[PDB]
Amino acid sequence: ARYLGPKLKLSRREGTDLFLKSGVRAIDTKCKIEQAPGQHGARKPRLSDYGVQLREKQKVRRIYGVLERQFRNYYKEAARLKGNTGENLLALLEGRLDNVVYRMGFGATRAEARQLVSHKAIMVNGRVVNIASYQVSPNDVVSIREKAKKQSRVKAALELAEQREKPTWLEVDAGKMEGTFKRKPERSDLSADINEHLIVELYSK
Amino acid sequence: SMQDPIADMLTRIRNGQAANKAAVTMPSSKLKVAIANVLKEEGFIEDFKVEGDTKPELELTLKYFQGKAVVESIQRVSRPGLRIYKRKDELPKVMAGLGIAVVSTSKGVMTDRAARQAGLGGEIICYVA
Amino acid sequence: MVTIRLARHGAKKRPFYQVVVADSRNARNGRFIERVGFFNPIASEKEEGTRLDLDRIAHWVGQGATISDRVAALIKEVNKAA
Amino acid sequence: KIRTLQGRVVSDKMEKSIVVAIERFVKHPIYGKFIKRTTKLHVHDENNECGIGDVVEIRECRPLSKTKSWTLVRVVEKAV
Amino acid sequence: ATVNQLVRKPRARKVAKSNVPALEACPQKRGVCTRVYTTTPKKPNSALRKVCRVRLTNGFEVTSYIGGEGHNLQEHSVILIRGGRVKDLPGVRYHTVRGALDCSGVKDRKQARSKYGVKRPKA
Amino acid sequence: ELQEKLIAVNRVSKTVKGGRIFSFTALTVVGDGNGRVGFGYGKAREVPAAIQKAMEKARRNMINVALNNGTLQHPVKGVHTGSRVFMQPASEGTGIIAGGAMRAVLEVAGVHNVLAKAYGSTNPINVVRATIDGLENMNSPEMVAAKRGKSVEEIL
RNA sequence: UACCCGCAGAAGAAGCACCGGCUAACUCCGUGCCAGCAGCCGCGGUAAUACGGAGGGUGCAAGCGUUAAUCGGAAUUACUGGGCGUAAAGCGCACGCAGGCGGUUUGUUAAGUCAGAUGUGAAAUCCCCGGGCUCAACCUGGGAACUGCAUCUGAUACUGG
RNA sequence: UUAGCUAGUAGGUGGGGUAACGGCUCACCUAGGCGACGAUCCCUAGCUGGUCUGAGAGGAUGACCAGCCACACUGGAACU
Ligand SMILES: [Mg+2]
Ligand SMILES: [Mg+2]
Ligand SMILES: [Mg+2]
Ligand SMILES: [Mg+2]
Ligand SMILES: [Mg+2]
Ligand SMILES: [Mg+2]
Ligand SMILES: [Mg+2]
Ligand SMILES: [Mg+2]
Ligand SMILES: [Mg+2]
Ligand SMILES: [Mg+2]
Ligand SMILES: [Mg+2]
Ligand SMILES: [Mg+2]
Ligand SMILES: [Mg+2]
Ligand SMILES: [Mg+2]
Ligand SMILES: [Mg+2]
Ligand SMILES: [Mg+2]
Ligand SMILES: [Mg+2]
Ligand SMILES: [Mg+2]
Ligand SMILES: [Mg+2]
Ligand SMILES: [Mg+2]
Ligand SMILES: [Mg+2]
Ligand SMILES: [Mg+2]
Ligand SMILES: [Mg+2]
Ligand SMILES: [Mg+2]
Ligand SMILES: [Mg+2]
Ligand SMILES: [Mg+2]
Ligand SMILES: [Mg+2]
Ligand SMILES: [Mg+2]
Ligand SMILES: [Mg+2]
Repeated sequence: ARYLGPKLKLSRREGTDLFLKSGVRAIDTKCKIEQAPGQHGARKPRLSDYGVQLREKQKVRRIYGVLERQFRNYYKEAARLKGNTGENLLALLEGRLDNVVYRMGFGATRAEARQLVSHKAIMVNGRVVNIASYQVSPNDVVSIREKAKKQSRVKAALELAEQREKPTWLEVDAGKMEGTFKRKPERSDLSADINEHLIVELYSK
Repeated sequence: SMQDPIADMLTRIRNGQAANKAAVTMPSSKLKVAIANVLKEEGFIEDFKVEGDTKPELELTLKYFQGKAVVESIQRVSRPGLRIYKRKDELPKVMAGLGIAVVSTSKGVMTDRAARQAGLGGEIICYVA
Repeated sequence: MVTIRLARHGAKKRPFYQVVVADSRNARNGRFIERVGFFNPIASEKEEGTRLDLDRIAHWVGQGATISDRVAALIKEVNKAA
Repeated sequence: KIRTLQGRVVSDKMEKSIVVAIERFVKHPIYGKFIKRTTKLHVHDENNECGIGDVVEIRECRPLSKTKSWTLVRVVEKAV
Repeated sequence: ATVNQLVRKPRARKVAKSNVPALEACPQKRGVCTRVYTTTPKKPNSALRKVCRVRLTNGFEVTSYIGGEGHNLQEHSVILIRGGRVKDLPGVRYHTVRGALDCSGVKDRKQARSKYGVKRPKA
Repeated sequence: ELQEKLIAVNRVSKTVKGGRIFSFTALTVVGDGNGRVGFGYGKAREVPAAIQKAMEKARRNMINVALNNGTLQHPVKGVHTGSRVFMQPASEGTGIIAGGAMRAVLEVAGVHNVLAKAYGSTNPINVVRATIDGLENMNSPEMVAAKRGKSVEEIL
């Protein structure tokens, strides 16, 4: 129920970086980021209208690491909730626990942020939470717990979080290895290359 | 036969607008004055006038803006072959509220917007858009 | 006769009881006359796990409806908390 | 104050009993047209006082017969 | 189309018959092979389609195509048809399930391997 | 600044004494992300030459569409020769819900929230004419106020 | 039993379909109208991106395909929402009963219609706002809804009497 | 491409009968009753709250849960 194959192969198909590695080494060195994977990778075929709607949805899934049946259910919830459907779709992805661990920089990658969640190393409001897709309500604290506070990869990940842009809707305390999900992010707070309208048109056949 | 006088009124408006006629005349009625009352008030025709004693003739002075016609579309909704009555919650919004639906209510013939503010529905005479 | 009793409506291993008024010949989860509240035995802290419309319960008992053994415990526990 | 209905009298040949056409006026559930629907009821009358083509006003009572559970109260428009 | 005409005579729909009537709204039906043979197809094609006439269990006598290369099919053999017609054969409306109750899987087939009842080739 | 989309390319023919002569047709539509929309239909012996004739005619004969914020203003209908076309103003961020050739013409039209349905023949030449004809007679709350001689607020 | 704590070590845990167009994803080698494919269009006659294997890729994922079945797309029975000169489609023409429909004015009626209230429309379900299981599925509180029907009180423009 | 159906049938009177109204039963009297707004006949079928689909209107459907109904080897009958 997880993707376990090569990770830059996903970034090579999408054509851009998906932040699937920690960013220590530059991504253009580890792979040909401008060439799609495979034997026929040099050719850029005339991608169809269904292709650009699929590649946009396959971009956003491969960023967060969500399979299709669960990502379909986020669309059902985002269309059910009031307001902009596409913005609610990103607001549900930003509410995942393994994203909050990544955005606070407690894990270097989102997969490593997922494993810290999955191996019972995260406490949310004092209680340990084991599910990666746990929704994090606003005004909630979320911390590295006591036993995994002495891990090497945790404080090494806080180092890599300083190279990345600091998100506005959080408030992290790198000494205590905790944070506070202050509010849900605005659409303007996230990346601007994601055409969320292409995903909404895809699940509305 | 003249099965429906009200659809004759709307068709003489519609053919009157398309033929660039200045005025359109027709036999008058108690209901046709109340419809021309709404169309003058809501701004679609310039003026109406009823003349004569034995057989009164209702004359409509049409309205033209920037050369082309003001009344873009006019349709009969409730007709003698198939009546349409709506409650006050299910009153229509013609052209998303830009057009009007002339509705016959218990407090006389009025537009659909005034029918909601009066808090009671009735029979939809026509869509004017 | 008409009675007032519990009705098992929960998940597996986590019960939840609707206290209903029913003719006693009906099934447990089946036909009932009036739903007069609920009871939660796996009720957490800081939530109500017992709420009984005692005006309706005293109305049916005045009509002669009987009370179950567990309901008469819960009518007592409401009248000790309140 | 009491529930009552009206309709034409279709036939009166059997004694102490008339059959009355109550013609309700319902909307079609699909097409929206208003369609006249006719309901025939066997109505008990004492004294055989009604005729064919007569309008009558009836009320519901306990079942007098197999097909008859209705009794008139009064008559309007008796004549031709 | 007049609203009075639809009151008197409503819009009647089209009861669509099923082009696999012998299955009788079941997904598969067990049959017994009556005659195994070959058939030449329609005019744009040219082959020898391996297709068998089958007495089914419910009593019908339908013919059924045998997919894949090679078959151990005989007369008096108990197979399982599933429905789905071959276009280029006149009158063949059913496919045998390869790998069901007498029929063997296709020898040495490694792609679309589950459509022919062939196990995963272990290294 | 005028974004350009080709909808469909098509190979047509013309039989002469020597045999069949093939040619190519291209249906392109342009737009500025606002009410200026315009389509073109070019034809030549070669596919890159045909799109260029289509893009050339599409840049002139533009038409102006009184949009709302990011959507239409009232549910309008448009017909041309096989294609009665329904389109509808929609809520914020529901996307362009439109079919085939109609998707390309509304995307360069600068709308972002439509609920569309193409009835009748879905031939791409006539359905792109039916939306342009559908969008052109869509009128604003300002246009109906000056026409009827009232304020915008008396119309609501 | 849930739950919690300790141990040990990446160990004990990935497959299925598909890649001619629709339809996301291509090359090579066998094969030679054969063997075979196939939902439709159609592929195969010696250079097959369509058959079989391989490499590669794509979609899914403890599932994946296939078949059966229902609605959808189908506005392709069209009430919403179609047509009938020539594409399927105006009876050969007419009179006419039932039926549908009906000019204009006033009065009256309140049947239709409209409004309000009451009674009812079991609970569950669906929806909304919450609550509870580490989350979700699930469970649950309150509400809306149940577009209906009945009775009563009105309203009188329209339709009927 | 089922158009006629019905003699306890339709109604009345009286008797009987049931917890109770009633052709429910019986005698007698009357000649009715139903039907083109589909009687009768034939084929199919448990019904509903609902479920599935659908933007909607609709279509399809009645497994689980719940309400009502029917049946208990088959055909009958009554007792308590
Ligand atoms: Mg799963
Ligand atoms: Mg939404
Ligand atoms: Mg306790
Ligand atoms: Mg395959
Ligand atoms: Mg295949
Ligand atoms: Mg067509
Ligand atoms: Mg492709
Ligand atoms: Mg050859
Ligand atoms: Mg070859
Ligand atoms: Mg293919
Ligand atoms: Mg269909
Ligand atoms: Mg349909
Ligand atoms: Mg047609
Ligand atoms: Mg001909
Ligand atoms: Mg013809
Ligand atoms: Mg003729
Ligand atoms: Mg005739
Ligand atoms: Mg009149
Ligand atoms: Mg009147
Ligand atoms: Mg009334
Ligand atoms: Mg009312
Ligand atoms: Mg919760
Ligand atoms: Mg309910
Ligand atoms: Mg009148
Ligand atoms: Mg008697
Ligand atoms: Mg049966
Ligand atoms: Mg539809
Ligand atoms: Mg048995
Ligand atoms: Mg028995």
